[PDB]
Amino acid sequence: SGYTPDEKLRLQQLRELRRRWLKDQELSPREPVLPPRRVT
Amino acid sequence: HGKRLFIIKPSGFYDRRFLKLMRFYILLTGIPVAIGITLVNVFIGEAELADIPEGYVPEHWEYFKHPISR
Repeated sequence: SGYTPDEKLRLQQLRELRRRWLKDQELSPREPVLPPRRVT
Repeated sequence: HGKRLFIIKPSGFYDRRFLKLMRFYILLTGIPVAIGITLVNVFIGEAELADIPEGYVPEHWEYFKHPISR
């Protein structure tokens, strides 16, 4: 019962990649570059 | 707190552009039409019914009320 070593290794690699991707999903402070223009 | 994330969504640029084009053209024609209708109604319209003068035959467009219809 429990994880096999291959399962543990694959899970650890997949979660490391997932955490890297999720961290990459964040935004920089200047990330939404908005172009400005006006016409009681 | 600075924990802003990226929201994955389809490109709404094309839909917004199409809606803007539709609104632009529809207004481009409607606004002059609405202005003309308002001016005609306030300055020209509202004909009033009258009895036909004796011996005078009216034109085929003299039997209608609204000036645009005439």
